Amino acid sequence: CFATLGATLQDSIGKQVLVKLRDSHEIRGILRSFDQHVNLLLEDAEEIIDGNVYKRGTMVVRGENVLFISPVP
Amino acid sequence: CFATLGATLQDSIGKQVLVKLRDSHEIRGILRSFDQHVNLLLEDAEEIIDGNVYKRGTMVVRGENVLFISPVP
Amino acid sequence: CFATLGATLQDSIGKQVLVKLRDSHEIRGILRSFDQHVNLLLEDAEEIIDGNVYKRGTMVVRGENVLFISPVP
Amino acid sequence: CFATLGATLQDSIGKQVLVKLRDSHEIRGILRSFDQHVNLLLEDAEEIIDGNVYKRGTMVVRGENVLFISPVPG
Amino acid sequence: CFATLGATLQDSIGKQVLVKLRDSHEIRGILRSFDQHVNLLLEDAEEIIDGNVYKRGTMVVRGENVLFISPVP
Amino acid sequence: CFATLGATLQDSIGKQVLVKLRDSHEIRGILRSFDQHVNLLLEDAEEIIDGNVYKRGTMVVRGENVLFISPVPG
Amino acid sequence: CFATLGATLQDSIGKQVLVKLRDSHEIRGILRSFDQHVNLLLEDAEEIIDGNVYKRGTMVVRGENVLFISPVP
Ligand SMILES: O=c1ccn([C@@H]2O[C@H](CO)[C@@H](O)[C@H]2O)c(=O)[nH]1
Ligand SMILES: O=c1ccn([C@@H]2O[C@H](CO)[C@@H](O)[C@H]2O)c(=O)[nH]1
Ligand SMILES: O=c1ccn([C@@H]2O[C@H](CO)[C@@H](O)[C@H]2O)c(=O)[nH]1
Ligand SMILES: O=c1ccn([C@@H]2O[C@H](CO)[C@@H](O)[C@H]2O)c(=O)[nH]1
Ligand SMILES: O=c1ccn([C@@H]2O[C@H](CO)[C@@H](O)[C@H]2O)c(=O)[nH]1
Ligand SMILES: O=c1ccn([C@@H]2O[C@H](CO)[C@@H](O)[C@H]2O)c(=O)[nH]1
Ligand SMILES: O=c1ccn([C@@H]2O[C@H](CO)[C@@H](O)[C@H]2O)c(=O)[nH]1
Repeated sequence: CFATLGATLQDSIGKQVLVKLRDSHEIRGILRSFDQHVNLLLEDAEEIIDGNVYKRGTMVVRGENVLFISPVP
Repeated sequence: CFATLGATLQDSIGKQVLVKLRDSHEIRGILRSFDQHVNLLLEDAEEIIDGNVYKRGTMVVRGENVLFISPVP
Repeated sequence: CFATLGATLQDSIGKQVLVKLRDSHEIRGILRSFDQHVNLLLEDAEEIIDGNVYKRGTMVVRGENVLFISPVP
Repeated sequence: CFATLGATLQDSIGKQVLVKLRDSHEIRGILRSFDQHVNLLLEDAEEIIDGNVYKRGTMVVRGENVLFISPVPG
Repeated sequence: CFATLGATLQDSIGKQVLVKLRDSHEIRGILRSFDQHVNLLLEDAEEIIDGNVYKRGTMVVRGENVLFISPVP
Repeated sequence: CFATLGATLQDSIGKQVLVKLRDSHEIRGILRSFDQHVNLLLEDAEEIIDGNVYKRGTMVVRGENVLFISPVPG
Repeated sequence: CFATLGATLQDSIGKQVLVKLRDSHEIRGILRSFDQHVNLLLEDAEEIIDGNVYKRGTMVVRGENVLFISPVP
């Protein structure tokens, strides 16, 4: 009787997640924190660009451009 | 005497749906939860990219970037 | 002495309509329901992509990306 | 002492207008109705795509994605 | 002790201006009216597209897509 | 104990600034005025298009499409 | 029991940060200030365009077009 998206992100704290953003951006990282707007705090994050992988470390991601968030299987 | 879009989504719970997003993204998965902004929780989700299928598993999709959702026939 | 766009959509219930969206999407389907934000419920819908036609069936379309809706003559 | 954009649209009722939208869309038709958000109802509308004309008839256009509306001189 | 953007546009009434919009649109015309949202009423307007010049005459432009407005020297 | 972005802009009045906008636009001009929404008034402005400079003069820029503002060094 | 994104940014004051924006813009600089909307004040900022570095100095970045902010490791 309530949406479970929030419960899902809470369950993802500490897990690696795949995040895709507007303008064809693809990021992977450990989800450490997030808010109701889907703004995210990732650690050990990395960008995947045309097969290249660039480690970034800590990353704050604005929710407005997030397409989806998926815990890596 | 009321729009039936929400009713359609409720009826799609547990069914596979095709979801297209901004920037030509195409995703398929089992609809498990959603809210009034069309934010979605999908299970057994996959992206269709250039004819290939990438399995992702659990996926939270932001409604703001959703173009359409269609239960797979 | 009032805009007649809503009356036009009401009159299009049950008719086939052409809908184009942001990012060059073109869809055709039977309009079954809609709301004041132009969110739409289509049945027997199909996507037209580069000459290809993909049948989808039931489709919920977010009005925010809708460019136009035109009852098929 | 007030903007006249609204009066211009009122004056275009019944006239053909050229309308361009986001993502390079170009449409023409007779303006039959409009609101303050620039949502439009066109009759005898047609899309101009790569120099070719596609007749659509009645068309509801969302103002959110309109760039400009220009009554056709004629 | 106040922003002077509004004053500038007021001073441009009756002048020819260059207006550039989202998606690479470039327009020239005489500014006849405007509002606080930068919506514009132009007369004797023309579009400049890849070297082509198409005369349009009267044009109502939505401020939301305006990039800049520059009265022509 | 407060953001200093507005103070930076205030300090930029009279200086030439580089402004880049959505859709790859690059502009330069003297910052003369601005508001809390980052709408800008530029004088002696110019666009840089494909390496070439096009002088425009006075220009009103909408903050919504602004990516960044940077006073030109030296 | 609260999101830690804001605290991450506070901790990054005086640090080198990598910032990516809409339309494929990539910027590097020292974070000097910021607000709740992710508008940023950067110093010794530079743009990375096609693999080359363009030094810009002081830069105010609008949060609305920011994709992510990542403190350089
Ligand atoms: O698209 C999304 C993804 C996640 N959530 C989270 O799920 C809860 C829904 O009420 C919120 O706390 C929020 O953090 C949303 O609301 N929307
Ligand atoms: O595009 C859509 C899909 C669904 N709904 C339904 O309408 C309510 C909108 O807030 C929600 O509860 C949802 O079920 C919409 O309005 N728009
Ligand atoms: O694009 C549209 C279509 C319809 N409506 C309104 O929604 C109602 C639908 O019956 C009408 O009264 C009409 O004013 C809009 O505001 N915008
Ligand atoms: O871009 C435009 C075009 C027209 N109007 C007119 O101004 C009024 C604003 O509420 C409406 O009645 C409408 O006709 C605008 O405000 N903005
Ligand atoms: O950057 C801008 C552009 C326009 N305006 C509004 O547009 C009108 C321009 O003369 C003014 O009344 C003002 O309210 C602004 O506030 N900021
Ligand atoms: O991007 C910006 C620029 C300025 N300001 C604030 O808005 C006021 C404009 O005069 C200033 O005091 C400043 O703190 C912002 O919030 N964001
Ligand atoms: O993405 C972000 C980054 C920071 N903040 C908050 O906005 C304030 C800016 O000073 C901080 O206290 C911080 O908690 C957010 O809400 N979202």
